[PDB]
Amino acid sequence: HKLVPLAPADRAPAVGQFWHVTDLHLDPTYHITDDRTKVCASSKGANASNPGPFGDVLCDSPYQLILSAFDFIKNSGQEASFMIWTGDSPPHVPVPELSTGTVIKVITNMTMTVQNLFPNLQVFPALGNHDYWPQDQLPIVTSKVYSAVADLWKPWLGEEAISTLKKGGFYSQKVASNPGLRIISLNTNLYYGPNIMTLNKTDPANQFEWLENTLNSSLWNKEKVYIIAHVPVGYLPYATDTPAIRQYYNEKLLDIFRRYSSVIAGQFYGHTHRDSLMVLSDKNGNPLNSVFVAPAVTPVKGVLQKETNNPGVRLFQYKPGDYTLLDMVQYYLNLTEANLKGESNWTLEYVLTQAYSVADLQPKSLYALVQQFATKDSKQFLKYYHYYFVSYDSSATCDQHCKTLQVCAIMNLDSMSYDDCLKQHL
Ligand SMILES: *[C@@H]1O[C@H](CO)[C@@H](O[C@@H]2O[C@H](CO)[C@@H](O[C@@H]3O[C@H](CO[C@H]4O[C@H](CO)[C@@H](O)[C@H](O)[C@@H]4O)[C@@H](O)[C@H](O[C@H]4O[C@H](CO)[C@@H](O)[C@H](O)[C@@H]4O)[C@@H]3O)[C@H](O)[C@H]2NC(C)=O)[C@H](O)[C@H]1NC(C)=O
Ligand SMILES: *[C@@H]1O[C@H](CO[C@@H]2O[C@@H](C)[C@@H](O)[C@@H](O)[C@@H]2O)[C@@H](O[C@@H]2O[C@H](CO)[C@@H](O)[C@H](O)[C@H]2NC(C)=O)[C@H](O)[C@H]1NC(C)=O
Ligand SMILES: *[C@@H]1O[C@H](CO[C@@H]2O[C@@H](C)[C@@H](O)[C@@H](O)[C@@H]2O)[C@@H](O[C@@H]2O[C@H](CO)[C@@H](O)[C@H](O)[C@H]2NC(C)=O)[C@H](O)[C@H]1NC(C)=O
Ligand SMILES: *[C@@H]1O[C@H](CO)[C@@H](O[C@@H]2O[C@H](CO)[C@@H](O)[C@H](O)[C@H]2NC(C)=O)[C@H](O)[C@H]1NC(C)=O
Ligand SMILES: Nc1ncnc2c1ncn2[C@@H]1O[C@H](COP(=O)(O)CP(=O)(O)O)[C@@H](O)[C@H]1O
Ligand SMILES: [Zn+2]
Ligand SMILES: [Zn+2]
Repeated sequence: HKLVPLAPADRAPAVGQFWHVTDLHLDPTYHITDDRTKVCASSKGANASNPGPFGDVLCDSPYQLILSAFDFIKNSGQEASFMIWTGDSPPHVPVPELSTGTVIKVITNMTMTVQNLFPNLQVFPALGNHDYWPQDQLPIVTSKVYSAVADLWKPWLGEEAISTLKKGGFYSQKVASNPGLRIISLNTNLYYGPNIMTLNKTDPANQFEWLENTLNSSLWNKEKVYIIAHVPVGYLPYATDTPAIRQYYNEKLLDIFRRYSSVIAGQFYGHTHRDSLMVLSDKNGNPLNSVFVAPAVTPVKGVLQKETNNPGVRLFQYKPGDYTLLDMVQYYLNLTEANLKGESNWTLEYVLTQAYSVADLQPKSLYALVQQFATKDSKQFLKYYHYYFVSYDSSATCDQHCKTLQVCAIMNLDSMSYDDCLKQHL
């Protein structure tokens, strides 16, 4: 007779789950036509290779492809308490074929697609480098795009997040359904090489100072943080000695992350359109923080590229009220199969713990996995390289130089450790 909360059962608490989708790159021009140079503006005059209703490898995403991905999520049977969405909604077309109003129109379409299909789902977006006109020129003060997305994303974000988003394209937000968890959505496009607006700025839009203060508050309030952004930290795995953002910013951002590794329970990025792992470590090789780069929904590649990705979306599992990452489930669309019969079959690609025989996604568990990759003829690395392209090409091979570049980028996010890895393994 005293109104005490009702105790749950002795059952095991169910894991928490969240979706990650990225790099949708809608091409509204997509349409099948005899002259394959007119199928999609994003092929920039090249002949689409073998186009179908769900797209083509030389094209960005038809609306039907993006719809099939979100329909899959909706009907998947997976419970999820939120979704992260790390940017890049307009297609790859020349700057004069876009405008601020066109960019805002595509972002609106994608946002409203999500809000219409998932009316009760909190979504945490980040801006990508194509989410601005002209592309990559994301500014260090308020702008029409920043104001537009602050209005579009208001259903998901509190007043403070809306205020920082409008001013600089970044925010942090407590997760309604997960007390003790905070999402930090960075604008890492401010650090991206092509951005003229941030040349020679030590702290563009004051995001480093803001990030430092946010993480410090999280540390003292005993919160855990998931970092999300479009462009990742670290090195490109397919090129030699090339940081994904400007070296000065990569070093500075990584030092913040190392200092707050006890608070940061995950980092999630897009932009590369590939499935990649990174493990942030200290100078002595001790693992500190796990990093997950998710592949894109668009399958687009340039004519000069041999390989591309299949469309992908992914799901993370985490410990409730604790937020340690337990697993990752990668789903994909076999685009050639879907196009041939005209019906999509989004399906499981792999479960990380099962594919690699690891216990969970903690930095030490993944560090031990990537150490296996480094062994000669590692079957684990061969599997990883197949998944890097989301199973696009089972016959794709990675020679000695290719593999050194991959493994060095997985394990060494800062310049000193990366260059030392090259010294040892080139
Ligand atoms: C996504 O869905 C696609 C479409 O179904 C799958 O791609 C098909 O995969 C099958 C099997 O891997 C392919 O069938 C085999 O093709 C081999 C030829 O390899 C390539 O080279 C020729 C060049 O002429 C291309 O035309 C061809 O499309 C391939 O890209 C043949 O060697 C095989 O024949 C022999 O082996 C098999 C046993 O393995 C026997 O069944 C045969 O009778 C014969 O003895 C076989 O024909 C098929 O070609 C692929 N189609 C396309 C369009 O690429 C993907 O595998 C799937 N993705 C995933 C991850 O599952
Ligand atoms: C885009 O493709 C057209 C058509 O390509 C042809 O059709 C393919 C299915 C295949 O049979 C190719 O070998 C063909 O080229 C290209 O125009 C045709 O190209 C060849 C050589 O010029 C010739 O057979 C046709 O007369 C050409 N013109 C037409 C109208 O068919 C065109 O060059 C391609 N464009 C680009 C940028 O690659
Ligand atoms: C990180 O925060 C600590 C803790 O300070 C408190 O943390 C939050 C609740 C926030 O709301 C702050 O206002 C609080 O004061 C800071 O530690 C303080 O450091 C100064 C020296 O600069 C010292 O005089 C205070 O006594 C310290 N307070 C405590 C409680 O130890 C620290 O400065 C913050 N770090 C950064 C980089 O800003
Ligand atoms: C997002 O864009 C898609 C594609 O442009 C819209 O679906 C199309 O809507 C127009 C009508 O305005 C038709 O011309 C197309 O045939 C529709 N389908 C496709 C596959 O193109 C969709 O309505 C837009 N959604 C929102 C919320 O704006
Ligand atoms: N996987 C890759 N292999 C080779 N070149 C790439 C690869 N990814 C990107 N590039 C190159 O890096 C630059 C950025 O490419 P984008 O397609 O815009 C990535 P996004 O669409 O996420 O912004 C391009 O010049 C592109 O040619
Ligand atoms: Zn992209
Ligand atoms: Zn990008």
